[PDB]
Amino acid sequence: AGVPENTSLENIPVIVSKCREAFNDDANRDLKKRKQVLRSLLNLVEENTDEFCKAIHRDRRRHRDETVVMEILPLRNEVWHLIEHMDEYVKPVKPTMEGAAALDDCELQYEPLGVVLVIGTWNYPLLLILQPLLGALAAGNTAVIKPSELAPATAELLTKLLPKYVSSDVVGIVNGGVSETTAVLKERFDHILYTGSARVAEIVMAAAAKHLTPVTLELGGKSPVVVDDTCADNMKVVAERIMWGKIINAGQTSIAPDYVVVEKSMESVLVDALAEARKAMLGDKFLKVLKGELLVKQKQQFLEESDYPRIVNASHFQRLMEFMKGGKVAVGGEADEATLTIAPTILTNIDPTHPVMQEEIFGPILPVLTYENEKDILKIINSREKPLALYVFSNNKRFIRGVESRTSSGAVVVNDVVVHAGADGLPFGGVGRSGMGAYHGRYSFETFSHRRPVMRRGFLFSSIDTVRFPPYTTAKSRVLNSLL
Amino acid sequence: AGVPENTSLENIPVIVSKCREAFNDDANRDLKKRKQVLRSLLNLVEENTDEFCKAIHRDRRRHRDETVVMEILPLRNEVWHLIEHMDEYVKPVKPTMEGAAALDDCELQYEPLGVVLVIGTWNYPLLLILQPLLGALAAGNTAVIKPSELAPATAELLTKLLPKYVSSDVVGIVNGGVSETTAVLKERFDHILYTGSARVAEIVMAAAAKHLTPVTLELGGKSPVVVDDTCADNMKVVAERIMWGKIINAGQTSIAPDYVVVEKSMESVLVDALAEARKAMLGDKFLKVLKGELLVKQKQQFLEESDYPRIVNASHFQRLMEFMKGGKVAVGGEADEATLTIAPTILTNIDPTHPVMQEEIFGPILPVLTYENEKDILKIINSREKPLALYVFSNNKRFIRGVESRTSSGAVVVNDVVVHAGADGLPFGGVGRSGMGAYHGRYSFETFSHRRPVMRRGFLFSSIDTVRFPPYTTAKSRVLNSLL
Ligand SMILES: NC(=O)c1ccc[n+]([C@@H]2O[C@H](COP(=O)([O-])OP(=O)(O)OC[C@H]3O[C@@H](n4cnc5c(N)ncnc54)[C@H](O)[C@@H]3O)[C@@H](O)[C@H]2O)c1
Ligand SMILES: NC(=O)c1ccc[n+]([C@@H]2O[C@H](COP(=O)([O-])OP(=O)(O)OC[C@H]3O[C@@H](n4cnc5c(N)ncnc54)[C@H](O)[C@@H]3O)[C@@H](O)[C@H]2O)c1
Ligand SMILES: O=Cc1ccc(Oc2ccc3c(c2)COB3O)cc1
Ligand SMILES: O=Cc1ccc(Oc2ccc3c(c2)COB3O)cc1
Repeated sequence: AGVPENTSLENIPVIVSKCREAFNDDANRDLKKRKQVLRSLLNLVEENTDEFCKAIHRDRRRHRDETVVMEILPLRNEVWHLIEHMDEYVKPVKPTMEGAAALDDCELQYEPLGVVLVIGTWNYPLLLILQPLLGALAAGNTAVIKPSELAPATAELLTKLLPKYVSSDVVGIVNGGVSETTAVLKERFDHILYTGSARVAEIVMAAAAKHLTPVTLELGGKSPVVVDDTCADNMKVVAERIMWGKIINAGQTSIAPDYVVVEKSMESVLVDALAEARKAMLGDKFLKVLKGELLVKQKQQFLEESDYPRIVNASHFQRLMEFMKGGKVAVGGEADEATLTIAPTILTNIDPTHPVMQEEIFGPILPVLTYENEKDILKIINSREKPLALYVFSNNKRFIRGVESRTSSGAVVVNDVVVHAGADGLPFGGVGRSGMGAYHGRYSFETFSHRRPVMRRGFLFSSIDTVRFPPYTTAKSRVLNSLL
Repeated sequence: AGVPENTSLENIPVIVSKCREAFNDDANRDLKKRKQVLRSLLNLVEENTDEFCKAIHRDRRRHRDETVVMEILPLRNEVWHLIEHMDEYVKPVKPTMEGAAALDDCELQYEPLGVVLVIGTWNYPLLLILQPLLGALAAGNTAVIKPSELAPATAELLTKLLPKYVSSDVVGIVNGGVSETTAVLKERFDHILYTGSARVAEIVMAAAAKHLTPVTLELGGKSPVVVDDTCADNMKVVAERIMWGKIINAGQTSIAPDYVVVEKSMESVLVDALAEARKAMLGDKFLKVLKGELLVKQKQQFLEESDYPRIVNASHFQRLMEFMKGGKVAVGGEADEATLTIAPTILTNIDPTHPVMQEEIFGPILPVLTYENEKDILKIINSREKPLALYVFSNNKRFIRGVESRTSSGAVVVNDVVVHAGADGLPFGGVGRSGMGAYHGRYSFETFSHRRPVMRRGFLFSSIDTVRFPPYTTAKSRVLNSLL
């Protein structure tokens, strides 16, 4: 118990070769079949919500309610959306035609691609393996899924339960870390969706080139939060939204607030408002125990039993504790090694060249930098990689529009964080080293489909026949010259 | 004269670094600037149409009227379309929202990506270097272009003329073959558009992974033509369209008729109709000379002065002459080595395992296979790579729809060939080993742009705040349970 079986290398081609045949044999082509399968994955989630929450707790130490909001309900809404709008999404589109081809009958049809690979990640292990899967299967593909090994209990359970609802020839499973994942990537797929680090994204895309496979890459970077000096009266909402977005999963969220850029005059009030938000959300007893101002008979036991989630492993814990040395610990600072607990920490007087402000934090550390004018914002943000998310807290329509226009990022949100990702009708995806492609809803269906142009002509005379057919007469030249 | 100067490896980073700065300095951001630049490229083409036709003749031995129809006028129409619809295309789109986020203000903005690399190919050297370029610049990118070295005169002239209209810091030039092109691909770009072979596409995409650069890959394969037994009365139109599509560029066109699949009873009538179409288009004197039934004082001279185009080099000539040994020469067969002339040839009694029916022909050889029923069509077509183009000649609504549904290809055309590629309002691109991504018009602008979601919220209470913020109370659990 605890982990899934590492898939044998001999079986990895067998698993992909079976899904190939399935796709080829029309296993998931017809709309009746796609809806059954999308319904069976709704049952998987709805009937075992309890067990999944318990599994995701053992891996992440997330609370059931945190998990319900962040994973369970977004996956229910995705299944609902895709069944409701499938008949809309399959149907051909009449493009607007211009010039000669406007006399013809033209059409954009959507057709499946074939076998899709989903490679997943540990921080939201169900959501980030199944939400891609729903989209692939909604578009008439068959699929192979590779769960993160850094959430073994969630990989174990899903491996246990998924084949009771959906057959392995329709949705295949491969478990393991680097070796098992390198073997699968040697196999031919028609689209790969990958979530993870840019470093590993380069190796996937290198694998994808072997077979010319289109990739959708869901990556990270340092999502900035810009706070201006028009939010004074709302500072408690600004603080609670930014602190919520960081507290969730102990910061280990790709769209979380990575650092803040605050207008020089609003620094003190934001920081203090973040500290009160923090205290409200983590609760008094918890922070006293972590700090050591209150003793408990079984300290390790108590932290493992808390509402606050853990860091994934010892290496990322230590990395995050060394980032504290890149500034002044204004708020927080508290950690415990044996339960991989690091409470949210706000750092001031940042050396902007320190690793904490060069690499993605992906943890509870939140640096706070200031800006006197808009151009100091732009040299901070645009000197770095294009981030997955950009956040602006402001009531000024000029200041918001000016920051949008002058920066590039996966998404912008004005006056909140994170929630755009759950929003029905927006694509979710990066740009530059935050990624390429997008998915969710219509955009997963569009991503996992080939848009196929179809032109219908008759056998009768039309404009084009005056100039196309050789021989190239002098009369044909004088007609074409007259156009130029 | 003849060729451009091979770009020095020391200058290749300098050239890309200059376009980077340009993009970064807003060289092509504002709409006034993009339209000037698109107008200056209209002037480039319009004012030097003559010289380009002469250059493209020396490389391809294509007639000025062939070139005007296939390259000059499609590039004029593209410039036209992009200036006319730019103000449409820049504008944000209001996606349809559902659930919670429908209370907010949501938006899809389009923003430039940065520096775009266009790698070109020899067979339509101007069209397939500039049409990508127009789309990149219409989307607010700056650009680097790499002309095929297998059309040196067209590369020379464009290198001569392009910087007189548009500055090198806005549109950079790199000339050379394998070495120069490997050096450029070591540099960072924000999108690559490549036209060429799937073999070399894999090496480009491998380069693109180094920097996580999104690729649009414009490739080939064997575009089938399916002829049924409902076209008897129209056989002269069917034959002249298929023979036109092959005659152009001596077959060296990625969307040309590669082979035919004819219903068993219509074989003789199609083949003979293709032979009469061939004779009509290439003219009697030409074919007699080529065959040797009519002599001329300077044979080599006469063929170099003809309207029929040449094979790119000796290697592809010999390859195409060995394909004649994969069947019976029903129509044609005639060749001359010193002018790299191979007249269109129809082969019957094909060994379907012979290289002529395994690899892309890209030449004047046209195999003809038969089918008794629809499933014989499907095992021919679907046993091979997904092709760029699929063509169906038919008047039966059931037979057409059945072939569309059961095959995958870059585009379908019913009752013609090639022209879909010039059609305003369809995307042009492949699928599988015919390619990924699409361009032309709106679709080039969409390809060379990041679609950026933007969510705007207010600071007041809303649906989401009932469940998101910790601490995780029992009252918060009972609210979330009631939803499940
Ligand atoms: N935008 C999103 O949807 C999203 C969501 C979650 C996380 N992320 C990003 O993920 C990033 C990194 O998380 P991580 O570093 O724990 O990811 P990771 O290292 O766990 O990688 C993810 C997947 O890649 C596989 N992998 C690891 N090394 C490999 C190799 N050498 N070859 C092949 N496969 C390999 C793993 O098995 C795993 O399934 C974060 O920085 C975050 O920003 C993005
Ligand atoms: N769909 C389309 O738009 C389209 C249009 C024209 C041609 N094509 C296809 O492209 C192919 C054209 O033939 P081709 O094979 O002569 O193209 P090609 O081999 O000349 O490749 C195109 C470009 O790649 C470069 N190149 C060649 N080898 C390289 C290497 N090792 N590293 C880096 N760069 C390299 C060349 O300099 C050239 O500019 C055909 O198969 C045809 O079907 C497709
Ligand atoms: O790390 C990346 C990531 C991406 C998407 C996530 O899914 C959410 C779905 C719905 C909602 C939220 C989040 C927050 O509020 B929602 O309504 C969570 C994490
Ligand atoms: O081999 C690949 C390829 C790709 C695109 C081509 O450009 C065309 C543009 C416009 C038109 C056509 C063709 C035919 O009629 B048109 O008006 C030609 C060849």
